[PDB]
Amino acid sequence: TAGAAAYYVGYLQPRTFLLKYNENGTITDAVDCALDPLSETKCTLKSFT
Amino acid sequence: QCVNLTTRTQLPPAYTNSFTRGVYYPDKVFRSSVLHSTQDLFLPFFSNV
Amino acid sequence: TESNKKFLPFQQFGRDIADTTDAVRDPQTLEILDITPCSFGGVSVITPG
Ligand SMILES: *[C@@H]1O[C@H](CO)[C@@H](O)[C@H](O)[C@H]1NC(C)=O
Repeated sequence: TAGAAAYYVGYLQPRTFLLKYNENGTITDAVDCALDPLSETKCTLKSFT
Repeated sequence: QCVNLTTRTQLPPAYTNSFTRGVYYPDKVFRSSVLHSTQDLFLPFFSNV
Repeated sequence: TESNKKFLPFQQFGRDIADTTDAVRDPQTLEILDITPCSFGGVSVITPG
């Protein structure tokens, strides 16, 4: 017997993201280009606003 | 010495919305570069995990 | 020159916008070195006829 436990699983896909590096070299924010029209617009301009 | 005790009755798995998870680092340092497009295998945001 | 950049344990180099290398870490000593270009500029000759 092994008591109780749980875990989550997801499967990866080939995507192109846009990453924001903090002043301390940390990936604080990311944008996925194929999620929705707004995100793809953000990717095309190469800006988060 | 393994012993056979496993049970395999069906169970309806649960789902959830994986959001902003599954982004990892590059090899080198990018400093304060607000953007850097990168194409790779990731976990799309707001997916059924 | 000596520099204060928070390099991760697996991070070695630091890249500029134009792909040029800027910051490195000496293999012998883990101190972070910042590379800068040697001074240069234009020369303009003011001449009467
Ligand atoms: C980098 O780390 C220092 C450590 O004190 C912190 O004060 C600073 O705010 C960090 N930089 C950013 C942009 O958060």
